[PDB]
Amino acid sequence: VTNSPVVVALDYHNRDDALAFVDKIDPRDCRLKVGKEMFTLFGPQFVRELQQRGFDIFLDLKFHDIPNTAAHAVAAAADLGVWMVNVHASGGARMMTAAREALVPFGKDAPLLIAVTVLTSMEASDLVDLGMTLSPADYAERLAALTQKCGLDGVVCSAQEAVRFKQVFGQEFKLVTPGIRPQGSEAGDQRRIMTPEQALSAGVDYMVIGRPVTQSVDPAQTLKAINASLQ
Amino acid sequence: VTNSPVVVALDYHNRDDALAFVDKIDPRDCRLKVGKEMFTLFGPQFVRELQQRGFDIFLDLKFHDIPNTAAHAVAAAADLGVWMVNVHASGGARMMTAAREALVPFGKDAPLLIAVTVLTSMEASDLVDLGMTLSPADYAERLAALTQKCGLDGVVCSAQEAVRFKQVFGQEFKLVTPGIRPQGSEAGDQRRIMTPEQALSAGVDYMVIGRPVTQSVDPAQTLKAINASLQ
Ligand SMILES: O=c1cc(O)n([C@@H]2O[C@H](COP(=O)(O)O)[C@@H](O)[C@H]2O)c(=O)[nH]1
Ligand SMILES: O=c1cc(O)n([C@@H]2O[C@H](COP(=O)(O)O)[C@@H](O)[C@H]2O)c(=O)[nH]1
Repeated sequence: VTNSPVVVALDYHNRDDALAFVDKIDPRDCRLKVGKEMFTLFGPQFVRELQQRGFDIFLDLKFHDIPNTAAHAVAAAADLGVWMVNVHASGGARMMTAAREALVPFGKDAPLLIAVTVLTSMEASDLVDLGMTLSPADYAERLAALTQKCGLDGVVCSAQEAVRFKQVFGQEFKLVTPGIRPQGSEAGDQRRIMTPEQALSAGVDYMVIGRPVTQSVDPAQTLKAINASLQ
Repeated sequence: VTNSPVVVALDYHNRDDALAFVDKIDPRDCRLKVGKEMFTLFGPQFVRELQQRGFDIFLDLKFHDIPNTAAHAVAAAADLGVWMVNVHASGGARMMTAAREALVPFGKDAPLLIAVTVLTSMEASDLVDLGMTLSPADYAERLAALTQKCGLDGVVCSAQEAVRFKQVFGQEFKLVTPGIRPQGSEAGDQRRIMTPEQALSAGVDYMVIGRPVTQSVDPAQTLKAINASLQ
């Protein structure tokens, strides 16, 4: 077990490149998050390796399918032994409930089930291209509510909602926030940003730091940095 | 190369169970579609096996992330060599365009890039739980349009839209339709259904048959059946 609310997004296009970074750090420092890129490349096999080293993995595949598929997928993750698994709230109540149930069979060994609300890389200007008149914060909340109702453990959103949410949903409903840029840090496709500091402020349970840590010379260092920074 | 517009959804929770079915059939008969369930279990390794046997694989992971992730993911698929790859239209223009571009580097060897519009397992009653006042067919079309604009090759929808679409988008914009129940066939979580026949009618380019073929004694048979049926 670690204490940092930090989950580092391992988004490398090379296994070694990534395993390099991993060896430099240690569980106690943070949790790891494998996602679409790295999973499409090394499958659950790579997840076993990261687990062999003791870390808690967050399989970030944001399942968004028909109820049947969702549930099967979630359980395949529950089989991998992962710490936490992803699902898209935009996929509907039926689907979410389906996922939840698929986990009862694993009970206490079930990973944490969380649903992605609105992606941090979006602004009302993007939701507009879709028949969306609402707004990031607004919309994300509706999804979050539906996610609550279905019995999921938490939701995924920008730290810029971690207050209105933590508010309306309580310290129970866990919040995981990505799009964490620590000042004078390139944003990129990221939008609803915030820094480690102000993030920990809103009350976020965990935060996902991607490039800031991985696209910085001597990343191991930047991690220790960001940690202390959060104390 | 095969001729059937059929892609069988390989959604088995066991590698052998699945490889059994596969050996019974042959490329010429249909194309295979690996998705969340089976991929979360056997990774791209299993995709190589299906390809080793000569079939065309459709990696159905419905990527729905931040633009950066999407593009990286898509390319990881382009590396696997898959025939066709998935992406969620609900993920926005920026994201889609990001994916498209990530493929230019592979040129002629690039898999087909298609975006999922509205999942076949949904009805206006489900879209309602979200701030959606529109309707299946309606909404799916908006997404499809945005997908067209971004330069993607096709879209994924119910065969019950393959006409208004094939209409508004032309024989160019490829259509792939799942939720195919051949009369007196259990629907399940499926909703906007249609039969192989009426599907081929609307003009769908490819169709995804899941359980009808896999949850039927002697499936190999049911495939040959459904094929002839479509002639
Ligand atoms: O809303 C979300 C949900 C995510 O999972 N993510 C993920 O967080 C990761 C890290 O992004 P970054 O390098 O910009 O910190 C990526 O894997 C991305 O897909 C995100 O950026 N926004
Ligand atoms: O809109 C969609 C998109 C899909 O990929 N699918 C997929 O098609 C597959 C087969 O479903 P079925 O067994 O009901 O024919 C599943 O892998 C499912 O996720 C779907 O059912 N509806």
